[PDB]
Amino acid sequence: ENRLESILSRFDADWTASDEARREAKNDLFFSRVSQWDDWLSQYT
Amino acid sequence: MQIKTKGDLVRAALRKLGVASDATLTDVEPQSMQDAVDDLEAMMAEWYQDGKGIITGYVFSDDENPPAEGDDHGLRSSAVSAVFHNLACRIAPDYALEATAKIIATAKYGKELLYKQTAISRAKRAPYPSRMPTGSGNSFANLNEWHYFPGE
Amino acid sequence: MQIKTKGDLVRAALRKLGVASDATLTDVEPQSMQDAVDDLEAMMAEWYQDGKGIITGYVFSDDENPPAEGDDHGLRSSAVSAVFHNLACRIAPDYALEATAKIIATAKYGKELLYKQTAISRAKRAPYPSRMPTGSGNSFANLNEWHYFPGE
Amino acid sequence: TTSFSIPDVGLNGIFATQGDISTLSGLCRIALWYGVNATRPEAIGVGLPGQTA
Repeated sequence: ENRLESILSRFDADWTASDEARREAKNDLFFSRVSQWDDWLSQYT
Repeated sequence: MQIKTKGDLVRAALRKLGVASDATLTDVEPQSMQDAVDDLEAMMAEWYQDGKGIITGYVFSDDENPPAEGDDHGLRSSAVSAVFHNLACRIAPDYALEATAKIIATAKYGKELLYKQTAISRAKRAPYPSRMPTGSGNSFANLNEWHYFPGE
Repeated sequence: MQIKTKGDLVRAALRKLGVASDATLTDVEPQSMQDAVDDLEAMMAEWYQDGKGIITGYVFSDDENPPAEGDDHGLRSSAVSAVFHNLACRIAPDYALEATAKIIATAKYGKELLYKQTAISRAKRAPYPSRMPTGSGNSFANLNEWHYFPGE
Repeated sequence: TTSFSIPDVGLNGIFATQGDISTLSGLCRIALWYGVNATRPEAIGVGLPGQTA
């Protein structure tokens, strides 16, 4: 019944649905635009 | 197994050498027996290089419980022959002896058989380098942003 | 270990040689003990080349203490056999003797085991040369202007 | 050395960095110089509640 609740329900559904292709697209952007050594999760000493 | 103490190992070694046994009319002194037990302790300690050598299950005696002889050696049933053949080879020179070829061969075979399983255990492959990608066929990792292998 | 002192090492060496043991009814001659202890100290100082040789934990007796014999050698439990086998080899010519093949083989094996862990520790790789870049993949360094490795 | 704006409050300090002679290291220093002056103590006040006992 809440305007904000319905809006956020729609947004959450769309975000979760598009979460995969979006991740791949941002990875492509970073790879081709910032640096191709995208290893921020690997702990090197 | 009828060999259940350090002195039992030493007695087996002396019998193998032919110096002293249960059938001989002459026997070795208790001081020589304690010396042989010291030799056995030294040899096993040099094998087990503080955990980076031959792992056998041997238990090193402590000064609080006085006689090192009388303590169970703790070896598994398959290490006794190797241990006491190597002990015979080691303590032969005290009695102006030289271990026979069969004793030397059985010592070599026993030591190698002792280390076989530990060698198999330590034959371990290193993890991938930190600079190696995980590929894209690893869909889960590449969705979770694990583009490169952890490493270490 | 029952071999806690330099004299214990020396007695073990003489027993290995078959000069003064209980298997042969001979007492350690007090003239032989001092010569063997001096040979042990010389050989240990030779091995430990002021820190750049074999590290064993042996403790060199100063001139202050009256008895060079009676003091703990300070070795590890896995160095005793190597030390006293090498000592028997070294002091055998004192008596116009020759340590047997088993004793010589055990001396070689023991010295190698003494140096093994130190060899592993000293197997160190030198850093990158001062003229090697870091590569642009090292983003933090190449942003903060660390384009080259320092070296040394 | 660059400028460095302290947020919320209206103040500006310096942000200076310099690397080491070797060993691929550095040093950072964020500095700010100021002094708080009460020109009218008779106009500043204090309220102390529960001043019994």
